[PDB]
Amino acid sequence: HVNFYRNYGKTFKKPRRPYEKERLDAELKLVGEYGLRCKRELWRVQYALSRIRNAARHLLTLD
Amino acid sequence: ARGLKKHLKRLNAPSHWMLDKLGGAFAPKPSSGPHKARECLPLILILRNRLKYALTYREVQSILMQRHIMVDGKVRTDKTYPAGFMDIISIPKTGENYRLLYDTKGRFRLHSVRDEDAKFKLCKVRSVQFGQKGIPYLNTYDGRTIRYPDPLIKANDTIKLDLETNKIVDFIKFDVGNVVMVTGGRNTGRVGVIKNREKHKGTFETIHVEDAQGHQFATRLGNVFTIGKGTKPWVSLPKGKGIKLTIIEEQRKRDAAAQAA
Amino acid sequence: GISRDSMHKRRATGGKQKAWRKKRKYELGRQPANTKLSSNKTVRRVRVRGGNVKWRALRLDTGNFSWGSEAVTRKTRLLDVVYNSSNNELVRTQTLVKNAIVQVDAAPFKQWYLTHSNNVQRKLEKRQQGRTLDSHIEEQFSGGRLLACISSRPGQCGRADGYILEGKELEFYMRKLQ
Amino acid sequence: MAEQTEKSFLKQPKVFLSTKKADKAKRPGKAGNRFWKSVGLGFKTPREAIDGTYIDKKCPFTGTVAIRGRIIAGTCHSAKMNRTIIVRRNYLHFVKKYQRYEKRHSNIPAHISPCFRVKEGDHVIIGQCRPLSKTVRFNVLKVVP
RNA sequence: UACCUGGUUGAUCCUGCCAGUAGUCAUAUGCUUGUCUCAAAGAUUAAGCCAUGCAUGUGCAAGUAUGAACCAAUUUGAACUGUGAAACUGCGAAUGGCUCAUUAAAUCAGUUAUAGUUUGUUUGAUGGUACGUGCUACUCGGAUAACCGUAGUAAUUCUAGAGCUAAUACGUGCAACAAACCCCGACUUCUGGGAGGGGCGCAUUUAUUAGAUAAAUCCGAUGAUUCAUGAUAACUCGACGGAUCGCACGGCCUUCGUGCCGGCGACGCAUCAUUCAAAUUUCUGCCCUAUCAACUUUCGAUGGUAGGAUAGGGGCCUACCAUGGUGGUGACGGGUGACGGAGAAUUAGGGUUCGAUUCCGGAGAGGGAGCCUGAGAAACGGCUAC
RNA sequence: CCGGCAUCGCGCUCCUAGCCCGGCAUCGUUACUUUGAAGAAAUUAGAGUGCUCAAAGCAAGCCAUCGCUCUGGAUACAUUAGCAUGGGAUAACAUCAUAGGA
RNA sequence: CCCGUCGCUCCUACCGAUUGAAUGGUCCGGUGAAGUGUUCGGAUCGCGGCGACGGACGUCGCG
Ligand SMILES: [Mg+2]
Ligand SMILES: [Mg+2]
Ligand SMILES: [Mg+2]
Ligand SMILES: [Mg+2]
Ligand SMILES: [Mg+2]
Ligand SMILES: [Mg+2]
Ligand SMILES: [Mg+2]
Ligand SMILES: [Mg+2]
Ligand SMILES: [Mg+2]
Ligand SMILES: [Mg+2]
Ligand SMILES: [Mg+2]
Ligand SMILES: [Mg+2]
Ligand SMILES: [Mg+2]
Ligand SMILES: [Mg+2]
Repeated sequence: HVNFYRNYGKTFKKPRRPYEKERLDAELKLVGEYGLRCKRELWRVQYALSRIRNAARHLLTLD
Repeated sequence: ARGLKKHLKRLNAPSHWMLDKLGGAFAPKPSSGPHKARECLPLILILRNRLKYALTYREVQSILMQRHIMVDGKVRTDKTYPAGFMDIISIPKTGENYRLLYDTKGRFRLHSVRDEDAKFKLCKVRSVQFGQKGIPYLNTYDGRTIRYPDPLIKANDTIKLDLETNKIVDFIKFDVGNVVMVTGGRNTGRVGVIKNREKHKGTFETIHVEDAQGHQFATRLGNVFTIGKGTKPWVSLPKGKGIKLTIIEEQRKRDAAAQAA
Repeated sequence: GISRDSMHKRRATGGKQKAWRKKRKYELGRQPANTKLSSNKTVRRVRVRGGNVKWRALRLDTGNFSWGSEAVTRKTRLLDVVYNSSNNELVRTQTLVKNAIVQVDAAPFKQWYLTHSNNVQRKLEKRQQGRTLDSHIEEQFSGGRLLACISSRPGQCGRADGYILEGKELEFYMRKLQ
Repeated sequence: MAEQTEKSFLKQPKVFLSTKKADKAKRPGKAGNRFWKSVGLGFKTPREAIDGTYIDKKCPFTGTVAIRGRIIAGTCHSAKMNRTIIVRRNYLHFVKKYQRYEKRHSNIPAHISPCFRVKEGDHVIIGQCRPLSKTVRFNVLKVVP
C-alpha cells in the first residue's frame, strides 16, 4: 500500500513544567499582543526557532 | 523464493532513475539484455520519463509497437529493454540521435549526437581467448562477442565498433596517459586521465586519475572506461565536460547566474 | 528423500542442530546404480537439474580400454572384477565402480600388436628398434587377459572405460592380488 | 613406496608414469615428471614439495586444490589429526559502550601438506580453498617455527 | 532547556527510596467532537476454525478451421476465402499477496569465493559428413480431440464404447566438399620417396600428447592451474544437426512450363559468451541464564583414502583406518510473551528500550512426510499417504 | 603549514626511469592514526523550490506567461569487520652472545 | 517508647504420604502407510516375417 510512504511530523512540543507563573505570563503576553489563538501557535514558533538555533550552534562549533 | 523474481518495487529501483517514491508501487524491472539492469536505463524511462514523449505506460507501448525507436542500429520493441552506457537511441521519424552518457552526478543523460557519430560506438573488452577450433574471440561488457579480433587487443581495452559493418574499426590500448570516464562508484561521470595504476596480487587493481582542471581522484579498474587516445577524447561530452565540482562551486554558479536574470 | 544438506549433521562443537527448514529439492540425492557386470546391457536415462540427462548404467558387458605406453584404445569385454579398494563385498557382487580392478579379454589389443611387402617391412624394421614390452604384460597376454582399472563413473555416464595397469601400478596390484 | 600405504595405489592425476620417451626437462607433470605448481600471491614453492615423494590430493603445490579468497595468519593450536591442523587466530574485539577492548579467538581448521612440518605453537599462514572436509576451508602455505 | 519539587524531624544536615512533573510512528478505554489536508487499521490471545463470492489465465499477418457458425456469397475448376466461437498445441501459473509458527553462528548484515556448479528467457557470435563401398543429398506414417452418437452413477471440469479429421502434437527419415590430417596398405624402386584404394560433423566417455626462454630464430590467459585451446586413438544402442508458418511480389527463360531464382520476417534445435538469478561459501558481529562445566563419539562425533550420490565442493552417504573436535575468550544445555536487518522512541554528550507490519533476506501454507510436471517447486488457489 | 636537501642517508637488474640525476619494489609482525575506494532505497540531517501556509511532495519557472526555452531531481552520516594509502610518537607480540653475522 | 509467645480475621507462599494428576517433547525396541529406484511379470498393441500357407492361425520381428 503506497501512500504509507508519505512523511509527516510534529511541529510543537508541550512545556516540561505545566504550571509555572513566570512562563505562563510571559506566554500570555505574546498570545495577546500578537493576537494568537492558543498556546500551540507560540510553541510551534519556539520549536522552529530551536531547530534553526541547533543548526546554527552546530555550524558555529566547527572551524 | 522458488524461482526468478519478476517485479521491481519502486523503492528498490536504482537511485539514478530518479523515480518518485509515491508514483506507484512498482518500477519497470528491466528485462535481461546487454546491460546489468542496475547500470541500465530502460526504454520506458527514456520515452515516458526523460523525453516526455509519452504520458503513461501504455503510450510507450503504442510508440514501440510502431517500430520508431532504434537502439544501437536495430529496432527494439521490448518496453523494459536495458539500454545502457554508450548506446545510441535513434528516432528516424524525427531524425534524432542520442548517445547515452553519464553526467557528473552519476545519472544517465541523452546527449544529442549527429548522424555521422551515430553509426559507431565504443565498447570495452571483457577478455580475449580461443574458442572452438582455435578461433580467437573477444568479449565486451555489453554482451557482444567478436571473433577474429586484432591479435593486439587485450582485456580491459577499448574498441570502436561501426554499427553498419558490425566489425572493429579502431581500438585504444588501456594504459597510463589516456582519457577515461568513470562508470561506477561515487566518481561515475567524471572524466580524467590515467596517471597511475597500482597492482595488487589477488585483489582489484586501482587506478589513479587526474582531471583536466587539476582535481585528483582514484577508482578501481572495473569502473574505468577509456574514451580516447592521448588527452583528446573520441566522443562528445555532455553539458559539463565530465568535471566534478563542489557544492559551493554550483552555489556560486546559481547566484552568479542570478544577477544576469 | 535422500538428501545432501548439512542440517542433520552435528555442529563441529558437537552441539545438536535444530530444524529451521524443510528439505529442498536442490539438495537431493538418489540411490546408487551398483552397475553389475552382466551380458544383458541396460543403461537407463535420468532427468536431472537443468533439464539435462545422466545415464545410469544398470548392467554393462563391454568397455573401452586404453594401453598407455602403446597409445591405443580399443573396445573389449569385461570378464570379472577381482579387487576393489573400497569394499570387498563389491568384488563378491561383481559391481563396477570407478577405480575397480577388472580382467579384460585383451584379444583386440593382441591383434593390434600383431601389427607394428618391401615398404611394409621397411617399417616393421623402423619399429622393433624400441620394442620393450616388459615381461609383466607379456605373461598376462599369454594368459589371455589384462588387468585394467576403470577410469569412468558407470552410474554417472553409463559407460565402463579405463586403462590397463602398467609399471608401478601394475606391480602394486599384482602383489595385492597375492 | 613410502606413500603407497593405503588400500589403493595412490598417484597424481594426469601424470603418465609408465611413459615411453621420458625426460628430465620438459615441464612439471610432463613425460612422467612429478607435477608441482606455484600458488601465487608471493608464496614460494617449498623444495620438499618440488622433489617430494608424498602424494596428497589436497596439497596446495602438488594437489588439485586452488588457493583463492582470504589469507589469514595465525598460530598453530593442534596437530593431532592426519594432515590437518587447528590454528588459533587471536584478535581484539572492541566494546563500544566502555570504549575498550577484549581478547577474542577463533579456531580455524586448515589442511597441512606433507611438505611442511609443524610443532604446536608455530606461526602459520593459511589461504582459503574450496571445502576440503566438513570444517576445513583453508590450506597452510607458510610455517615459521 | 545539560532543570527538578512534595513526603521520615520538635527543628537540622544527609543517605535513600516513594509520589509528582514530560514524551511515545504505543495499545486500550472514557467523555467530547464544527471545517481542510493527511492515513494506521484481527500483529499481540487462537500459525484457532471457516458458509459464500471472487483472487490465473492467455491469440498474433505469421502452429492446427470443410468438425458446427457469422459474413461475403462461385461464372458451381479452385476457396471454407473475410472474421471467428469451441478444441488440440504452446506458454504461464515457482512471480505477486499473506503471515512471523519453527529458528540464538542458525537466519541475517557488511565482506568474500566458485580454479566447486546450475541457469527457461534476453542479447552477440556461432553450426557441413545423417551415410555414399565419405568420389557434392537417397521417402513421406497412424491417431486423437472440437464434432457426431449409445450410456452409466445420487453425485463432480466422475467416467466407458463407437463414427470422422489436422499439426510447429507424436513417430520416422535424404544429407555440404579439398577430406583437410591420422592409421592401413596391392605394386613401384631402395625409398627421407611415390603410392592405387577401404574406414575419421556436433555431442558423450576414457586415455596419450602439445600447449614455448634466461642475459653473451619462443608465439593466447591468470595472483595462481595437467588453463583456454589443438592433435591422436577409440567409445555411445546420441539429447542434435528445420518434412514448419506469414505477407510481398519480380529480374530473367533452360522445356519459355507459379519456369532459373532470390528477398524481408515468425517460430524452433544445439554450443559458447552475456544478461536475469540461484545454490553452496570466507572473515567479523547477536538478548538473559553457571541453582547449565563438561559436551560429541558404537549408530558420523574430528580427520584420512577409495568410492557412490549431486548441477557441483563437502561425512552428504558407504567401506576401511586414525583418535580426534568444542570448552571460564563460557562450549553443551535452558529461557525467550525471539524471524534478522534497514530502521523506531527518547535523546546535552555517553546511553536505555523497541523493531509482527508495506523495503531487503529467510521461513510456512492445519501437523509431519513423499513426490510428479518443469529451466526453476520438495509447490499446497498441484498430487499421494498418514 | 609543507615540500626538496644537506650533517657521519645497508644496495638494486626488473614498472615508473632527469637534461652522469630525485622518488625501488620482498630477506619482524600488529594495534593506533591519516587519506581513499566500495558501500541500496526509504528513514535521518541537509541544498533548491510560495502544494495559498503547514504537515508535504519532487517539483517547477519563464516565455510575447504564442508552434517552446531553461531545467532540477544536490550533498552528507553510516560504529565493528574486510580492501588500499602515508605516519612510526604511544603500546603490544617476536628477538645478537653458540657470531650458524654481514 | 517498646519485644515475644498464645487466641481471633484475612492473604501469600513452602513441605508433603499418596508408584498423586494432566500434558508435550526426546531416546531406545517394534510395527509400518505411501511415494521413488530396482528385479521379475506380461493383460493388450504394434512390420502382424513366415510357410507364399486359407479375416483367421501359430511358428515372429523386435519394440
Ligand atoms: Mg513470494
Ligand atoms: Mg520486465
Ligand atoms: Mg541527563
Ligand atoms: Mg527515623
Ligand atoms: Mg511532622
Ligand atoms: Mg516514579
Ligand atoms: Mg573423506
Ligand atoms: Mg570425494
Ligand atoms: Mg516466534
Ligand atoms: Mg507473535
Ligand atoms: Mg517480506
Ligand atoms: Mg514454500
Ligand atoms: Mg488456520
Ligand atoms: Mg507441500
